[PDB]
Parts: sequence; C-alpha cells; structure tokens
Amino acid sequence: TTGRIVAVIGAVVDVQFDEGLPPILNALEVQGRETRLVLEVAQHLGESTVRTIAMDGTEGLVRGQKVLDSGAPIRIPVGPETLGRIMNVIGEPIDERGPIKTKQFAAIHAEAPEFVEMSVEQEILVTGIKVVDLLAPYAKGGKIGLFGGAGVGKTVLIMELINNVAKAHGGYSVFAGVGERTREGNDLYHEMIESGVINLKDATSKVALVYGQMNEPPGARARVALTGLTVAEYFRDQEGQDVLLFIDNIFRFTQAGSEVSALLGRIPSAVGYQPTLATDMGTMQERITTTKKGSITSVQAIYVPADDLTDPAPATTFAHLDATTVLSRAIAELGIYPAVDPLDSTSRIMDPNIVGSEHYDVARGVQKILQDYKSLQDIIAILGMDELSEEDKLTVSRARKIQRFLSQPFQVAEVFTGHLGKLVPLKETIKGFQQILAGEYDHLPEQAFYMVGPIEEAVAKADKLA
Amino acid sequence: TTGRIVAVIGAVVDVQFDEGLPPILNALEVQGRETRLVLEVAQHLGESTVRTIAMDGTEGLVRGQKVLDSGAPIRIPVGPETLGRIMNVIGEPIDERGPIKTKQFAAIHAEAPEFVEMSVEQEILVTGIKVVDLLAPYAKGGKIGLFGGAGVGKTVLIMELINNVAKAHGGYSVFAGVGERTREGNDLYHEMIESGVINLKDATSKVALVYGQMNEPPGARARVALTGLTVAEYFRDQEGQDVLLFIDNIFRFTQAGSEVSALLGRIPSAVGYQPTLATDMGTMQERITTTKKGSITSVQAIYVPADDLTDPAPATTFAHLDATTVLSRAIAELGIYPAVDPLDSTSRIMDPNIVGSEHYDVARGVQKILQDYKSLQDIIAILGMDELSEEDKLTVSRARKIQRFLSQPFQVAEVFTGHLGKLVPLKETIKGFQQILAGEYDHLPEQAFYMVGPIEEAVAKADKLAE
Amino acid sequence: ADTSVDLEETGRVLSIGDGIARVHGLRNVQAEEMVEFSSGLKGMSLNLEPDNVGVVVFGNDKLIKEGDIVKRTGAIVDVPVGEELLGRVVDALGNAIDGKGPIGSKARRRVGLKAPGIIPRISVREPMQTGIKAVDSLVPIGRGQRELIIGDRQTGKTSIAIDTIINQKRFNDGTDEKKKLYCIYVAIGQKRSTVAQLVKRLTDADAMKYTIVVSATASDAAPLQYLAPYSGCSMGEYFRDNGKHALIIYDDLSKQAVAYRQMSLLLRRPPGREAYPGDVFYLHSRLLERAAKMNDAFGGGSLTALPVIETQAGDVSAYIPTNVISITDGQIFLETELFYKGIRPAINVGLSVSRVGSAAQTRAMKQVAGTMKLELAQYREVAAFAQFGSDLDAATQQLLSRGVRLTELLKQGQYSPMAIEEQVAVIYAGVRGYLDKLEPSKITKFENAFLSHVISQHQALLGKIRTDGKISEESDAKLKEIVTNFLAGFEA
Ligand SMILES: CC[C@H]1O[C@]2(C)[C@H](OC(C)=O)[C@@]1(C)O[C@@H](/C=C/C=C/C=C/c1oc(=O)cc(OC)c1C)[C@@H]2O
Ligand SMILES: Nc1ncnc2c1ncn2[C@@H]1O[C@H](COP(=O)(O)OP(=O)(O)NP(=O)(O)O)[C@@H](O)[C@H]1O
Ligand SMILES: Nc1ncnc2c1ncn2[C@@H]1O[C@H](COP(=O)(O)OP(=O)(O)NP(=O)(O)O)[C@@H](O)[C@H]1O
Ligand SMILES: Nc1ncnc2c1ncn2[C@@H]1O[C@H](COP(=O)(O)OP(=O)(O)O)[C@@H](O)[C@H]1O
Ligand SMILES: [Mg+2]
Ligand SMILES: [Mg+2]
Ligand SMILES: [Mg+2]
Repeated sequence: TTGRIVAVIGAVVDVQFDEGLPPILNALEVQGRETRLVLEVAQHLGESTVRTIAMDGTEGLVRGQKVLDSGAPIRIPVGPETLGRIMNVIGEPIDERGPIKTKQFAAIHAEAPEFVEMSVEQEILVTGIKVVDLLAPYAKGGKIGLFGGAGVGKTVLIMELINNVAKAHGGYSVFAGVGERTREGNDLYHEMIESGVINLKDATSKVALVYGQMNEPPGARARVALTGLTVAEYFRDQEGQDVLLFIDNIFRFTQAGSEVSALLGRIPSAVGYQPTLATDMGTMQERITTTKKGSITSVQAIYVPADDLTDPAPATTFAHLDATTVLSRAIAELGIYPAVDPLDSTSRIMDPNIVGSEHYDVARGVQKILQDYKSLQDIIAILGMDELSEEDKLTVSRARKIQRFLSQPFQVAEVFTGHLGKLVPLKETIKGFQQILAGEYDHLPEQAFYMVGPIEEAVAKADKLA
Repeated sequence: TTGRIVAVIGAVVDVQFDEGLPPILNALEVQGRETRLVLEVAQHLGESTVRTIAMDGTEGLVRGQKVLDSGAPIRIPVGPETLGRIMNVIGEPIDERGPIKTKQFAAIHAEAPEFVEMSVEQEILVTGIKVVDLLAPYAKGGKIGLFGGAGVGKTVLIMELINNVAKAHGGYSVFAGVGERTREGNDLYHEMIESGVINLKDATSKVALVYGQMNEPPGARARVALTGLTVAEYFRDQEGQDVLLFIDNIFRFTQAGSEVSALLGRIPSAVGYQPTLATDMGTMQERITTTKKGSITSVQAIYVPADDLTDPAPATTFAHLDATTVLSRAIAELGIYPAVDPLDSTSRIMDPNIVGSEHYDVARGVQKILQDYKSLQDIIAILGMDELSEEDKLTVSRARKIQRFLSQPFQVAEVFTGHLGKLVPLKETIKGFQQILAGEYDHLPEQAFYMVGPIEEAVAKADKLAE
Repeated sequence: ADTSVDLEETGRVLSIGDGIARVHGLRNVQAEEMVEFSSGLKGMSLNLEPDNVGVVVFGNDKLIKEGDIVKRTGAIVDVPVGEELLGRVVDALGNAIDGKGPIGSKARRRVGLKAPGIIPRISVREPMQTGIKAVDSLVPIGRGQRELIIGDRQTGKTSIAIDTIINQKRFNDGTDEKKKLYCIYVAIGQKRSTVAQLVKRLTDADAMKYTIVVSATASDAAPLQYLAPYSGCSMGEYFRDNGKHALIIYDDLSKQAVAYRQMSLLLRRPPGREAYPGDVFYLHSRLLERAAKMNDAFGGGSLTALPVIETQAGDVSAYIPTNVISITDGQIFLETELFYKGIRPAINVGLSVSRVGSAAQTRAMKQVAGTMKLELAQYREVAAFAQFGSDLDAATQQLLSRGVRLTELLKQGQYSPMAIEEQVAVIYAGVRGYLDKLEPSKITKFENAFLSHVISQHQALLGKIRTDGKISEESDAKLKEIVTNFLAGFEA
C-alpha cells in the first residue's frame, strides 16, 4: 500500500493512506531515498491517517512523498548467521562484511513469555568480584542491573563481567549497545576480534552485536533494545540455548522514548516523561527473561540522570531485576572501585537457604557493621573520633577495614588502578570477611586492605608497609 | 424543565435543556434510576447546556438520558425530627428506620450571617484536657480547630471532646462525617446509642447525624458538610438553642472540590488546589458561626496533607478559628498523647483579662521553657551536656518533665494506651504545672510524669517506680 | 436491509493509539460499560462525549484499527467470583493463567461496588493473626480492618503479607469455619517471574489451597493493572457477604496509581498534583472502604485488607503515602535502616500504628503487650537522649535495659509464623523482667531454647493459654516457674 507523507516533525512523520491503512507496529518504507528509511506505525489518528516514528533522520522528506506499507513490523535476521556480526535497529549489517544470510527473520515486536512459561530455579552466578559475590550475588538465568550516574563505573563493570563470565561461557552472548558511545562499540568489536570471540574467518564466533548509539535519531534508540532483545530470544527458544545478554545502556531506551513522546502529542507525566513510561519498560523488560525453554542471564547498565535514583526512569526499573548493583559517585570519589554501595545493592538470592548460612551470616554481618558505622558518622564529622567509646572506635576500625577490603582491582581497569586485576573465589571472600569481622586483623593498618584480592594479599601488603 | 445528558466524564455530567435553563445551584434528578441521583448545576456552558456535579455514581448513565430540573438547590429535612437520625447529602435516611417526618425542609445552600449579626461573648469552655485547657482554652460558642496529619489524633480528640462535653451539654449536637471512614460512623452511632445520646425508642435523642464518607464520589463529599451545617443552623436560628457542631474532617470538603476542579475546566492554582479554594472555603466557613439568635460551638477536624501546615488548605483554614489545637506526628511519635504541639496551639481567649494571670503566667511559663528547651535540643545533641550551666540544665530537666505532664490518658483510647482515662479540672492543671515550674518536683523522675492525670498521680507513680 | 450495525448498540473506531479508542456510534452505552472489539478484545466506556466514546482497552491495542466495529455488552464491568477460584491464578479479568483449565464459576460480581454503609457493619473485634510478634503485639490487625504495609524497595513489605497468608493454615486446616480465612493476593505492575516465584512458595507452604492470586503484571495493559485491585476485591466480597472470612493483599497500590495516571492522562484528563489525576485519593479510598466487618444481620462475614505502598527515600510524608495512610486503619512502616541494623522485621514502632487497638487482640496478648507500645516509644527517645550517658538515674537505666531486651524479642525470621500462645509466652518472659539480667546478645538464643521447652514439655500450659485465651492466675504462676528456672539452667 502507498500512503503520502502528510506531516513531518523530527522523528514523527504522519502518513495518510487511501486504500489500506496499516495496523499499528507495521513498518513502512519511505519511497524516494538514497537509503532505507523505515517508519514504524504508532497510531491511527483517524481521518485515514497514521502517525509513525521514523527509524532514521527525516531530513529531506517532503509533504506529499510516497510511503509503502511493508505489510509487517520491523523484521530482522535471526539465526546463527548473526553471530560475529554487527547489525542495525532494522537488522542491516554495519560491519561492512556483506549481507547476513539467514534462513529465518524475526520481528522485533513479540509478546512476553506467559506465566506458565516462567522458571523459578535459583542458582548463584559467581563473578569474582568481592562486593557483588558477598553482598548481592547474581544468579544464573537471572536479571542483573548496574545502576550508575555518569562516569561511575557502569561500563567498566560490564566489561569486567564480560571478561570474568562471558569469556568462559558455553552458549552464546548478545551485546546490545543502546544510546551509548560509538567508539565503545568499536572498542569492543576489535577486542572481541582479538580474543577470538568474534572470528572473521570461521563460524566460531560466540557473540552477536547490535548497536544504535548516541548519534542516532530518537526512534532508533527507542527500538535497538528491542532488536538486540529479539536476537537473544532466538537463541533461547529456538535452540534451548543458554544465553548471555549485555545491554549498555537501557536507560537510553526510556530517554529515547521521552524524546518522541511530546511529538506523539501526549500530555507529559512527571519530570516531563511520557505517561507510558512504565508500560513501555514493561512490555520490553518482560521479554528479557529466562524460561522453560531457555536461559537468559542478562546484565543491563542503567544510567541515573543527575545522579537522581528517584528519577522515574531508574526508579521504575528496580522492580525488574533479580539483583541490583547500585554504583555511587561518593564512593568512587573516595577512590573505592568498584564504587558499589553495599547497603543499597540487593539480591533475591541473599537467602540462607540458597547461599548457605555461612554466606548469609557474613553478608549480613558486614552490612550490620557498616550500618552501625553510619550512625556514628554524624558525630565523627564535627568531633572526630576522640569522644567515641572504646567499643565504638572498634566498630569504626573494623568498618574502615571492611570498607577497604570491599574494593578491588579489575583487569579491565589496570590502566587506572596501577595494579594487576584480581578475581577472588567466593569461599575466599566469605572467609576474608569473617576474619575481618572476627577481629583477626585488628592489628593491621587499613591501607593494607585497600585495593587487593584475597585476604592473604592484605596481610602481605601490611608487611610491605611495615 | 427536562434536559438530556449529553456527556459523562466521571462525577461531572453536562445536561442540555430545550426550554428553561435551571439556575446555578439547582438540583436536578436523573430519571430512570433504581436510586435517586441528584446533579447540582455548576455552570452554564452556553447553548442551553449546563455543567453539573453528580451527587452519586455516574455508572450506567447514558448519553440522552432524561433529567428534570427540581426547581431548587438541594433541600433537606431540617428540624427536631432529624435528631437521633442518620442522613445523606441529600437528606435521605440511611439508618433504615423510615422517613424523616419534618414540618419543613431547607436548602443546603444559603447566605452567611451578616456583620451586624455577630456576637462577641467569650467564655472559657473547660474540657478536662490538660494541654488544651492550660494553653489553648476553647471558648463556648467559638470556632475550634483540630489540626493534624494522618493518624495523629484528630479523631480521637474529637472523640474525647464529645464525651467530656457533648455528653453533659443541654442542647442539640450535630455530627457531620465528611469524607472520613465509614467504619467510624458505625463506631460512633453505636456509641451514641449505648450511651443514650441517641434514643431509638423515644424522642430523647439529643444528636442528629449526617454522613458522606470516603467511599463516596467527589460530589457527595463536596456537599455533606453543607447538609450537616444546614441541620445545625436550624437549631440555631429557628429554635435558638445552643448547638454543638462537630465536623470530621472539613479538609475533605476542600479535597472534594479539587477532585472535580479540572473536569470543570480550570487552571490549577498552587499545590494542585482549585483556584477558588479560599472563596469556596469562605462562603462555607462563614455560616458555621454563632449569631445573636443562637450559639454554635463547632469542633472541626482539619487534615494536613504531608504533615505540611503550610499546605494551601490547612493554611487557609486557620483564620476561620477562635481556638486551635495543633497536633504533631513528632510528638505522637514519642508516645505523647494527645500529641498537641504546645508551641503551635492557640486560643483567642488566652488573655489575662479573660482567664486571669495565674492561668496566663503559667501557660506562658510553660511555653517559655519548652521553647527554651527546643532551642537547646539540637545543640546538646552533638556538643553534649557537660558545658551546660546548671541554670540551663535544670530547664532541660523541668522541660522534659513538663513534656510528659502534658500527656494524658484519654477515656476513649484505653484500647490504645492500656491506661484508664483521666479527666483533669482546670485548677488541677494550672497548679500541677505551677509546681513543676516552681522546682517543687525536681526530685521525682520524668517517667513519673508520663501518662498520668493529676499531679498527684505523678507523685504516686514516682513511688511505684521507686521499684 | 442489513441492520446489524446500527449506531445505537454498535460504533466504529474513529482512531486508536496508546490504548485509547475514540469510538463513533455507541449511542446507548452507559458510562463504565464494557464493549467488545472485532478482535475479541474487551474495552471499557469511560468518557461519554457528545461526539465520541473514549474507550480504555483491556489488552494490546495493536489489533485495533480505525473503522473497527465496537459492540455494547450491556454490562457494567464484572468478574467471576466464588470458591472455584481458590488455588488458582487469574488475570485481572478472571481468566486463568495457570493453564490448569477454566474456572467453574457460577457467580459474578461487578468490580465496582460501593462499600457497605454504616448500618450493615459491626465494630472489628476478632483478631487476624499475622504470626509476627511485632505486628500481632504492637500493631494488632482485626478482621474487617485495613492495615497498610509501607516502606522503600526491599524493606520486606511482601514478606509481612506472605507470612500472614501462610500463618492461616492453622485455622484453615482446622475444624472451626469461623476461624478460617481465605486469602487473596493481587500482584500489580510486578514481574511475572517474581509472581511465579511467589506462587511457588505458597504452594510449597500448602497455602495455595486457600488462596486466589489475581495477577496484573508489568507487561499487562494499563487498564488491566488498574482494574486488578477492584477485581480481586470483588472476589473477596463473595466470602465477606456470605458469612465467610477473607484477607486481601494489594501488592502494591503504587504501581496501580501509575497505571491510573497513565490511563487517565492518555484520555486527556488534565494531570494534577505530581502528575496524577486529581482523584487518586478517591481511586484508593473507594477500594479500601470495601474491606469491612458485617454484622450478624449480614452474615457477620468480613474482608480485611493489606495494601502495600512504596516510599522513596523512606519519606512517609510523601503525598501518595499520606494519601493512603489516611484511609487505612493503621500502617506498618518498614525502614531499611532498621533492617540493616539487624531489626528484622524492620518495623518502626514509633511510626507504625493500629487504629483498632487491643479490641483486635486476645486477652492473653492484651495482657502481655498492653503498655509495651508507648514504652518502647519512650525507650527510643531516652535511648537517643543518652547517646552520651548524661547524669542518668535508675528509672531510666531500667528503661533502657527493658527497651533493649524487648527489642530483641520482637525480632523474627521469615516463614515461621508463631502461634498466639507462643507469642504470649516469649513476650511474657520479657515484659516481666525475667530477662532483664540476660545479655542482649543471648536473648534470641534463649527464645529459641525456651520456646522449645514449653512446646515439647509444657503444651498443657500452651493449650490452656491458647484455649482460655487468657492468662489465668495459675497459668501466670506456672509460667513464672518455667521461665525463671529454665533461665537459670540456661544461664549455667
Ligand atoms: C560516603 C561513602 C560511604 O561509602 C562506604 C560504603 C561507607 O559508608 C558506610 C555505610 O560504610 C562510606 C561512609 O565510606 C566509604 C569508604 C571509603 C574508603 C576509601 C579508602 C581509600 C583508601 O584507603 C586506603 O586504605 C589507602 C588508600 O590509598 C592508598 C585509599 C585511597 C565506603 O565505601
Ligand atoms: N572499576 C574501576 N576501577 C577503577 N577506575 C574505574 C573503574 N570503573 C570506572 N573507573 C574510572 O571511571 C571512569 C569511568 O568509567 P566507566 O565505566 O566508563 O563509567 P560509566 O558508568 O560507563 N560512565 P558513563 O557511561 O559515561 O556514565 C573510568 O574510565 C575510570 O577512570
Ligand atoms: N523477617 C525477615 N527476616 C529476614 N529476612 C527477611 C525478613 N522479611 C523479609 N526478609 C527478606 O528481606 C528481603 C526483602 O523482602 P521483600 O518483602 O521482598 O521486601 P519488598 O518491600 O517486597 N521489596 P520489593 O517489593 O522488591 O521492593 C528479602 O530478601 C526477604 O527475603
Ligand atoms: N488520645 C490518644 N491516646 C493514645 N493513642 C492515641 C490517641 N489518639 C490517637 N492515638 C493513636 O493514634 C491513632 C490515630 O488516631 P486517629 O484519631 O485515628 O488519627 P487521625 O488524627 O488521623 O484521625 C489511634 O488509633 C491510636 O493508636
Ligand atoms: Mg558507559
Ligand atoms: Mg480520622
Ligand atoms: Mg514486594
């Protein structure tokens, strides 16, 4: 079917049709252009017109221009032939390696797996990161989220995790770069090449890459998540595959949504956001999940605007994760890396019946002491430690060393820490933390604990200081 | 006249009359309903269409439905035959005891008493509540207001006042529940009965009741207070008696309005309130008043959204009162009931020329020390207590003790406090404080001063505490 | 003359977007009536305008296009109701989602019915035992009462609800029908996998048998999530109106409000404070009023509600938070501070209340915890006022010594709801000063020991306290004996 461009504003193009009005979600192809310009139908304004969202810049379009109903929604190449390739929101390759030749094509809009399809197995996923493992452990086929204001560590953490987990993973992986830096995509691709996860020679790549960065018009950014998502869904269901899905940054999607929302003509909700915020997050977040058919462990980076966690975007996201790593500027500025907030990060697995009570008890042990420190903090602030009780000063000591032991060098951040990256095994973390708690190290200096792997290394660092 | 419904959007219904447009305030009845639906005309949109507020649910209404102009604002059965009964916004009995056979009926809408109708007598109305009495005495025929955020004691306080005052009161009483809890009207009704304030067998009923609870549509809520108030004005004017008016909670009248305001097509004023708040409040509050004909003693509970006394509503109401009891979650949070704020509660009669200087000097004395202590609280907090002068550490003492002596076990809260309710007489109050202020108890422990009636119980309790 | 599509009982979509259809005929629809779309998709007639009907859609609006035929239903929205639902998971409309077959319903009920008035009810008098000391002792919940669970994310709000539902096996597995309590759990805006987890645990606890779970999750259309609470409510009134007892959890009313806000704004209704419709208070009041205690004249049945609300930065003063706190018969406020501190449940004594008081408590309980609440309040204060041991007397040293001991006793784990008599025993021990000399750290361990002792050896005292429902003079004397002695052996 052929409609005509009626109006154009940013990414919101209104197209009128005479004989066949395309259903909502259908992808239209604008005619008369050097490159593909897909329009996704958003609503029927009545009067035989449809209001759509462009998937690329709209410059050049002209009223009266011809548009064609694709007859379906954005459909993209799915299968193993996407492995090792970089693709667009609309599924075209952007790696200058030819067409992605697949048997099947999938549409980016699907419904979420049903209740009966859900899974409830809960297995811990050890990452080698002390704070995470101890206090807010991730879980196989689970939902993890890294909350972070600007330049706090979200991406570095994803990388480190990709390194520590993705690297030695059996199944496939899907990275989806949403609204982030182009150079990052580039940084990754080439790195992926090097360590061979991407092989440009054979069919041995384990990762499929989807990108719609900081340079795309809103509509694209608003859909790429869906795109990466789809690719992942394929491996899950069609091959009962155990997937890994990394997204940077899912905040961008919502942001993108707010960009076109006014254009769609909606009264804004709080903070200028689109009134459909939650539902949009919803029908999207709900497809990123493990099922009876397959497993999807997904790590998603969540940008926090102005550092405000009460912002509708992040706020609304907590409810979709199984484990959350809230990064803090305050901590990072203190020099603690990863800048994880220990009293603010949580995990549905932090249950004695799952991590064992030994784990459970150190975990809550640690938090309790930090909480305690916390109350003392008002006073230490005006009057310092002097006026403190002998007992109080002891929590403080311990807390300052527990606080220091929570930091750790990542390989990925070697260039900045000036130290060699470390991976600590769970039992090593459970342990090192007991001892600290248990006063086994009240003699060592704080500094000894800073920036180390296992406790054993902390003892040594103490000798070196002394 | 007969109009048709042309649009339905929530509580607001637009009606089109072919001939003769019902004036503003007129009540219209929707034809074809198992239950009586009244629509109050709110505006004349033009084109012979009026915009109205529904006095009940709008489900089931259909575009084109018939509507007759009743030819008059909502009129309710007013009179002595209302006593002991339970009424609707629209004057229907809701107690299941049959019609209300009044000689006359009254429109809930009416002009407020003129300036030359005002009265200026001011005589203390003792309540038995240490705090109120001591520091913010209520006045017979005056306007009293109980301010408090959610769950701080507004209702309980209104409850104990009914007990300590309504109960002996020789005259009528009208309690209007506006936008409050239904559970509550049932508690109260059944209490009025078990205590004979309400009599179901005879005409000894001394209290009429009107209700428009939280389970109602904005429309009803915007009016019950009027109904209530209307019943009360009768006994004031047409009978000339001493009325006691209780409204819980007048805030609901205002929130009711805000709830339909947008559908009426208005730009919001600040805090979301409708732009007519004050005037809306004014034309109402101005009726709730004592005149030369009769006397009203209104006790209105006033909700404080988010605990913010500055909220346009609570804020706008202060001027309508002669006496104010301000309750605080910060106080309640400590277990001090009634949680009145001693430094934020006021009465127009707190005048030496009116209550006397012993009264006065005490009150003021009590307030100075509490203020004096407030100022220090935050400081000795950090800097500790040592550096404080004995002079200054005795007021910390006496203050903390007073803070307690101000609490009191209410007779309506035994289920809450686990203590028998005490009522204290004015002099027992004045004296008790007078003494604390005098240094006459610097030996007893604070705790001895917590949740007790008269000062003697504080002394007795010291001993019991003495192990 | 094909007369099937006249504009009085049918209409045609003028436009559709964002779940709002602006339908063209529907001349005889009634406000709030349900209509049907060609696609078998049901919607609801919310705006009846001069020239169009604004229809809210109970599903994916993707299947609707300009021109579609819309049909009246003649019915104001309703849903399946009754015993058939127990043990089943339904969506916001009633349909099963546990793929365990159709529901055998013979009864329906409008989702939107006014709460019973003044006349039909009687003061809440029968307890509704949570199984949680803290709750059952300090902020009692009776049947027909509405008590709010409020706190930030992850402070444990749902757990309070789960433990409660689970604690109800006691009576339901029992004989007495009056003591039985059917439970309803409404998940709103929540995540499918979380709910699926939830229903598992309930099943693993043998609680599903008496529970119905209405689910209106994250990807469910706004209107589904919106309706969900009223839906579940209606299923509860069944029991309430039939002399049976029901308990309904609205988890949580925060996400429903956003759905309401969305639904509402998309209908072009001017946004109000905080962007929500001017009537959000009403949206919740209307609902929670329905939880109620009917007199014997109406079956004496009841509906008890436990709505959940999520604060941000533990700010309870917040507009919504306060909107709901002013409707319910109390609140349970959970703080993350307390939580981390070890105080689990993170109930904040001072800030949580019960407007029902002891009337919802057994004499046994009233006996032990009658003054405890204000005691602890007063404790917390002096505990603060002496974070510097300022020239402190005895009455206050005793005050802090009890405070701490009692605080330890109110602590409690998950999934192990205690029986009323059990609670009385343990509180007893504390309140009576028998533990004033034990080391705080010891307390928890003691309670496990003690409770062990009486349950195993002394079930006669337990059964009497339980049975008499009071603490007689001899029971109080057999108790003293046990605690004091055991305590000693224990303190060897
Ligand atoms: C406001 C930051 C808070 O976040 C923490 C989690 C603590 O809050 C509580 C509840 O625990 C906190 C008060 O202080 C931080 C402590 C930071 C410590 C920084 C240490 C740095 C440091 O420590 C050393 O020992 C040697 C070092 O350099 C060689 C360096 C840089 C922790 O991350
Ligand atoms: N784990 C770490 N250890 C040491 N330094 C780190 C670490 N993580 C982040 N940094 C420092 O912080 C900078 C920002 O890291 P990065 O992972 O990019 O933050 P981000 O959350 O991705 N920023 P953006 O995405 O722009 O909000 C890094 O380049 C390092 O300088
Ligand atoms: N009494 C308890 N003792 C120990 N752990 C508890 C307690 N009750 C709750 N939990 C745990 O504390 C965490 C919070 O539980 P939960 O009730 O889900 O809080 P919540 O308010 O529902 N969180 P969310 O709804 O995700 O914002 C979970 O790990 C529970 O297992
Ligand atoms: N006078 C009082 N003494 C003891 N506790 C009280 C008193 N008034 C209030 N409380 C506590 O406060 C709760 C709320 O009081 P209530 O009148 O409902 O609040 P509101 O002011 O919100 O109407 C009561 O259920 C009770 O537990
Ligand atoms: Mg980044
Ligand atoms: Mg009240
Ligand atoms: Mg929850």
